[PDB]
This record gives sequence, C-alpha cells and structure tokens, in this order.
Amino acid sequence: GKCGPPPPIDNGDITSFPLSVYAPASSVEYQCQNLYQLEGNKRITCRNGQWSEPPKCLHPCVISREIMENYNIALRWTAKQKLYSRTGESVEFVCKRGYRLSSRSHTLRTTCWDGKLEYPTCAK
Amino acid sequence: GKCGPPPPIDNGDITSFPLSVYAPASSVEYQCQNLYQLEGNKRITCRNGQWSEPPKCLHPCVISREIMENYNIALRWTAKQKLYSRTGESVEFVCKRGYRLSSRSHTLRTTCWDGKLEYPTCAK
Amino acid sequence: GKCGPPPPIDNGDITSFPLSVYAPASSVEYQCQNLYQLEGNKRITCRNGQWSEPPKCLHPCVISREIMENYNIALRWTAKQKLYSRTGESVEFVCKRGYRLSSRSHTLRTTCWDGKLEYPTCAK
Amino acid sequence: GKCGPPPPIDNGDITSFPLSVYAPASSVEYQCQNLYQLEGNKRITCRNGQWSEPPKCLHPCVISREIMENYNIALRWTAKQKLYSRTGESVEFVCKRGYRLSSRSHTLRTTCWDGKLEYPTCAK
Repeated sequence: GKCGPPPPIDNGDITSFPLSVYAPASSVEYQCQNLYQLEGNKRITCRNGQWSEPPKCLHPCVISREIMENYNIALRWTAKQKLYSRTGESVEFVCKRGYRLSSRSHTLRTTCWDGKLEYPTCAK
Repeated sequence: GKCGPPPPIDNGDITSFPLSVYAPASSVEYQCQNLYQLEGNKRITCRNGQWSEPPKCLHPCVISREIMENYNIALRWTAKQKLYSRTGESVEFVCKRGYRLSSRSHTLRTTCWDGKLEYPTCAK
Repeated sequence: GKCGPPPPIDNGDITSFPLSVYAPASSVEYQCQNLYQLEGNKRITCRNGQWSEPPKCLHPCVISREIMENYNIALRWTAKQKLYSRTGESVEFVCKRGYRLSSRSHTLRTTCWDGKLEYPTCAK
Repeated sequence: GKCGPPPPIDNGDITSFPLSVYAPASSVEYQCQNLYQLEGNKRITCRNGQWSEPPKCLHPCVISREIMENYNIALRWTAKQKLYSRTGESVEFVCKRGYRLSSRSHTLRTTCWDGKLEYPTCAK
C-alpha cells in the first residue's frame, strides 16, 4: 500500500520535499499561491497505494477595464483598489457620473468566485 | 487604447506590481513557477485597448509508482531521481531484474511533455 | 491611525492584493514559501498608524555532500531522501560501512532548525 | 569532483528538481520570486566538488505612508500606483498642495535599489 510522489496541483505546492516512496498512512499538505484560496482539506494521505484527493486552488478575479467602461461603473475606493480579488472577497463599484443602477442589475458590491465577478450595470 | 490590469495565468506570475491602467505600448512580463517551462514569448504588450496573448506554463511530469510497478521498470539512476521532471527533460528507466524491453516499447529514455511521460514497458 | 502597504518579508508573501491605505483594525496575513516554516502569528494588524510585527519564515536545511563525506555518514533511507528538510523535520543518517558513531557525537537522527543541521560523526 | 544538492537562496528557487548528486560540469539555474530582480548570472555550475556562486535576488521597495506624510509628498500617478517597485524601477512623487521641493532634496523621480528608495522632501 505504499505511494509514489504526490501529485502537482495547479497554482499550489506541497509544503515538504517530495520523496520517492511513502508508507501507508503518510500525509503531505498543500498550500495555494498567494491570491489563490485553498478549497477543502489541505492534507492528502497515502492509503492502499493511492493518495487521497488534493484540494483545489480557487482563482482570484482581475478587474476588467473594458467591462467597467461598457457598464458605466468605476471602483468606489480609489485608495483601496482590489485590482485582484481573492475568491470570497468583495469588490465595490459605483456608477459613473451621470448614471444610475439599471433595473435587474447585480448589486454594486459583488463577490469574487473562482475567477468570476458578476458586474453591476448602470444606465444614463 | 489603454489597458487594465494584466491577466493571471496558471502557474505563472507577472514580474512587476500590477497597475490599474496601462498606456498603449506598455508591456509586462511573466515568469513560470519553478518546475514549469514558459512556452512562447514572456512579454505581453498593450495595444488598442487589449493585452497581447500571454505565454503558457507547461507542466512538469511526476513519476508514477503504480505505472512503473505495472510496466516492470525502475529509475536507472538511484542517486539522481527526477521525481518531477520539467517539460523537455528526459527520464531514464531500466527494466527490473528478470525482465526485458517489450517489442513496440518506447525507449527506456523518455521525455516529459507538459505533464505526460510515455513510459517504456518490460516483459519477463 | 491608517497604515500604508504591508511590509515584504523574506521567503513569504501576503495572501491578498496590497492596498495603498488601510483603516485602523484592518489585517492581512502572510504565507511562507513551500519548504519554509512560518514562525509566530501569520496575521498583522494596523493600529495607530503602524502594522504589528510580521512572522518569520524559518529556513529549510540542505544536506551537505562534503560534510557527510568528511563525517563518514550517509542518509539511512535511500528511497526517502530529505535533500531539503523543513525546520522541525528530522533527518536520519547511518555510519558508512566500516565506521561507528564517535564518542560525544550527536545522535544519528537530527533535527533541522532554520537552516542548521547538527550532523553526527562516525569514526573508523 | 561531484556536488551535492544546490544551495537555497533567499527569495529565489532553482528551476529543476534537486538531485542528491551532480557530476562535475553539471549546472542548475535560479529564478527570483516575482518582484525580486536577479543580480548576476542565474546559472551555477558544479566543479571540483563545489557549486559556483549563486545570484542574489534584489529586494523590491514598498512605499511608506509615514515617510510620505512627513515629507509632504504623494504619488504623482493615482491610477498607476507602484506600491511595490522592483529594483531599478522608478517611482514618481509630487509635492502636496501648498508645498515646494526643498533645497538639497532628491529629485521627485527616484529609483528603487534593493529595498531602498531615497524620497524627496517638500517644504511649505
């Protein structure tokens, strides 16, 4: 029931030096890269010749200039610009001068989820 | 023709602090994480409101204990174990004691390509 | 009592995108790079215009070929080579063929502490 | 003249998986972490039982809110805030409203060098 070296995961790394073989019941742990959020259990364990399932590193969201221009919005806090937001973090927008929240628009405050921000839309 | 913040790529990072806006003709550069190999041009450039296409970070290959056991092979160089190999790096195997390269088998020396190693197979 | 951007630390990174200003009572967190061990509290907090003290990323230890050759020792577990060990992890050595632990020698099992391994010594 | 595993350096990493032994004439390469600038030759080579000297990862500079407040300056470009600057990158300041560059002051444009920014000073 020994295991080989643990699997790489995107945007994360194991916290220890990889070995060529691991005894059953051995474990290793992952950490996601800085702006990535680790989803699930960080620890994998060797049992019956296989590692358990690694966690996922959930993607940050990047602000889009073109979407913001198109939707007539700007970041609310010019001194606190979350150009990259972690999964679970919120970004707050405002309508640009001379615009108002459209009907059916998402709230001006919106949450990053694995790369995706649902942007609000303002109308003149 | 200004651009917003540059896009994240898997397993790589930009080498400078991201800005909220970039003038046309501005550029930034990526670096892949250690065992990843950067494919293409590391530099992206802002033109006509869009960034050019970022490079790709090609995946390393991890040795599989179960595949090696199944194919009756071992690493040749026990003092030089490439448990993780970069894209473009080769790994050399040997047949286990009492086995020989099978017909149609890949060569004992084999090259990592973006996560995939084509393993040789030995028969008793 | 607002704070500016949080301080860089060696071999670690903050887990969120840095902002130009932070309100009092704001906090950010650090993570150390993979084989580094974070000593202390990962969180810093902004109070009275200053950040609290960041943690330290304690160094891994690298095995020395020259010291091992000089002290007539080898790693015990040739399939489980901790070429780099985390702070707090132990490395186990053996005497080479035809040698014995010297008097006053450190134990064959020894612990990495912030870059330093105290190696055992064997005599013919 | 064989070498052991290559040495860790602060804020950088080798680009290949470390091996337990290296033949003379072998080489490995370092990369610095994103906002660090690699000074010198990235490649180390094994000769006569020793690795050659690794490069240095030169530190980025972080803007100080307290120094800026004390010197009556602000960043010039509020849409292009280099909160962290690479070694060799310049940061441009302006005097705050109702102040002028002091005599003997450093230029408003100033260059980051391994963590240190020489800030300009303005007087009322």
